[PDB]
Amino acid sequence: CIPKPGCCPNVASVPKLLVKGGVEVLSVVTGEDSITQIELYLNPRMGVNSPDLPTTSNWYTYTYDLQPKGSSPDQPIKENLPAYSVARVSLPMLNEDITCDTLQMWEAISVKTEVVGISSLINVHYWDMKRVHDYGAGIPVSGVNYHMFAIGGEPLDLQGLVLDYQTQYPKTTNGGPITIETVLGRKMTPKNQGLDPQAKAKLDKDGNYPIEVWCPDPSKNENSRYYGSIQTGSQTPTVLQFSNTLTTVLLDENGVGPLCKGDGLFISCADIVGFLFKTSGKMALHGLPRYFNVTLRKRWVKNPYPVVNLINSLFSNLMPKVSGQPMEGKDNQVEEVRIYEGSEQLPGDPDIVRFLDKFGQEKTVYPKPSV
Amino acid sequence: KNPYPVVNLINSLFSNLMPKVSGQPMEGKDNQVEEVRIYEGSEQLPGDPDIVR
Amino acid sequence: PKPGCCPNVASVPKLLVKGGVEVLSVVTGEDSITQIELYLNPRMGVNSPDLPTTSNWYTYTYDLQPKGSSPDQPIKENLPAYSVARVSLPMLNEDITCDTLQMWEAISVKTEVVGISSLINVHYWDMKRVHDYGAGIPVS
Amino acid sequence: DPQAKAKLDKDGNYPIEVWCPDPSKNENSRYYGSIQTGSQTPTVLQFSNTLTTVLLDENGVGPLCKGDGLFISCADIVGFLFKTSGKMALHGLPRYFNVTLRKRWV
Amino acid sequence: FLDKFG
Amino acid sequence: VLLDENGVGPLCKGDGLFISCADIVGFLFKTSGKMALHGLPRYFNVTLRKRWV
Ligand SMILES: [Ca+2]
Ligand SMILES: [Ca+2]
Repeated sequence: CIPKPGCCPNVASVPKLLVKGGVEVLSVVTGEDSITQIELYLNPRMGVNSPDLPTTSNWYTYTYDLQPKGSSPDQPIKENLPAYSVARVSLPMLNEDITCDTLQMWEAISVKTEVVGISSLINVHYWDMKRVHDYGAGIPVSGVNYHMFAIGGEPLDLQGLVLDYQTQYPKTTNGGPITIETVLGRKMTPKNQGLDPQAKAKLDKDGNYPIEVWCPDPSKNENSRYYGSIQTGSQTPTVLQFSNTLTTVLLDENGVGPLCKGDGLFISCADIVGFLFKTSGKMALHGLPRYFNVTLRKRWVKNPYPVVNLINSLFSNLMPKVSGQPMEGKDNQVEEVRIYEGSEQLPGDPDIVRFLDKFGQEKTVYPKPSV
Repeated sequence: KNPYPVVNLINSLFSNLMPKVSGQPMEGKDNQVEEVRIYEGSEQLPGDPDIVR
Repeated sequence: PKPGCCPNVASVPKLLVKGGVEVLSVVTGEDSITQIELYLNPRMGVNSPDLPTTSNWYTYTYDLQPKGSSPDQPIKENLPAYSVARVSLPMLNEDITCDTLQMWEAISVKTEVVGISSLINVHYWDMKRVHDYGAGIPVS
Repeated sequence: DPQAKAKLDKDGNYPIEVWCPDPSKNENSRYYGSIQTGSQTPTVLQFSNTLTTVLLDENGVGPLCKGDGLFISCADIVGFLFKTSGKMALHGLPRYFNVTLRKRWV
Repeated sequence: FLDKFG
Repeated sequence: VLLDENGVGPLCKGDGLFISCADIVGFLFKTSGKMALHGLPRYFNVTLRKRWV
């Protein structure tokens, strides 16, 4: 049975849609040629990081009043330290063909993102906004801007750089920001005003890595694609555009995107929109969330680490350790180690010494007077 | 039949291969995900793109 | 075995070694590709963090002012200068008698300014306010 | 003045107020530049690990490392630091470099 | 999900 | 590129090409409040060839 091709009109071939729903849907088993899109969002984290707090949630997506202290040193509080936002999406397991030593992982192709809530900035009538002049309207949200987002299969690799090492950031006490002092274990040295390779940290928590001190390390982030922007000014205007047609491609120069290690999609973003000028003259930053529509596909890969080496490397650590006399390292208790293979004609010197050159070829040592 | 891929399963034990973070709620009662779509193969074009089942 | 039975995976360049400057001593074949990730600190006249006293102003300059009377006698700390460096690369030719020699060629450079995210600090303890009771003036 | 030329010999000793890249003589090199004046004008910057810059010339050849050495030079001034007293001071930031190299026969 | 084994 | 729609550049008549330029960079705010313009030179690397006409 089949319909008449002439009697029946033809239509286009759009990609077939299997399912549309929430997070509980990713569990669906899909073929090797399937494609996944995830629409999600991240609220900003700028010191006031929770609306559930009964006392101080009036300033969610805001900071407390920013002021220079006036006397060294500086002691800023967490509520004045806006930090990056981050989240992880757990992806389902996939097949593997151990016979060919190849498995398959998720990769990201494209992300469709846009800053949400831009329309809310035209509110020039917040009851405490500083009038630009007498009998006038409010000073629109403007000034400093910082925008970045990062997509990768690993947590984003960061770099530490602070405008002044004299500042003393709050200590990490089971909560609170994490600063270079927390990573190194020492007070910040004036090297940190420049680039210090010692000051590096993976982005592991939300709202705990302030933007003032951390910046994306360009060296290590090879498995992540991050984009940035900034403008600094007293009351310079903020400009933003938005649409749902602009998409961004994440493939590299070699044709691969970020590979989700641990079947986890790592996302990080941060968007400052400007100041909130108050009648008191006091000032405070502000932010607003970000929209993400990451597209994912299935890519086959070859296991780089052969399983056998992992097995022994695993149980050895699990097996009870053995604290014997040192047999490796600086104080090894080993004197000679010889290695034989095959038969050769008898050489003259029985005290001969041979080794392998830096190029892997066989070499015979010519004896020399040891000083 | 072993339902679990061995390599993916064993790599979970290694830290650098399975990184974990304390990110925003993206799973459960407070999931910050609005929609998820799965595409496989091609079909004849449907009228409504926002199909309601 | 079983070539056709195995799935097909893409072909990417083969990573042969990864490490620090130590790697530059390593030789390699003719059709090789090397890639160097490095950095350079800014020399704003205050050019060393190790000095005892004046290092507090690293990556900065002393207070710039016009003298108000000719001539101008500026100190080095108000003269920001370029930042230069050279990296040593390994030799490529053991024989010179060969009609053709080979040298290192650079094709693409990936650059980025480090530490941009720090500029939002508008609360330096001595930073001038934009207005009374306001916040400090950002780096501009 | 053509007589006022020199080579970027050392670091922290060739001021920016005085020296500028001589366009005529920098043949085996590739340089890029930017500037903005203004007392309190905003500073804008962008960054990504996707922006690579091709160094090849119009004839299809890049810079050749004479003397088995790669020469790199950079300078980035970010802006002022308005102190409460009224004083003003410049500031700079480092740069990242990910040079890609190969072997050409000559 | 690998996260669920823990 | 100096070529026009017809793939023809400027023809150096009189066995010589002519160059003209002008670049101002801004004012010089003197302490007395007075002002004065300022300019910078230009480097030119004209590439040119022979054509039959
Ligand atoms: Ca790297
Ligand atoms: Ca020339």
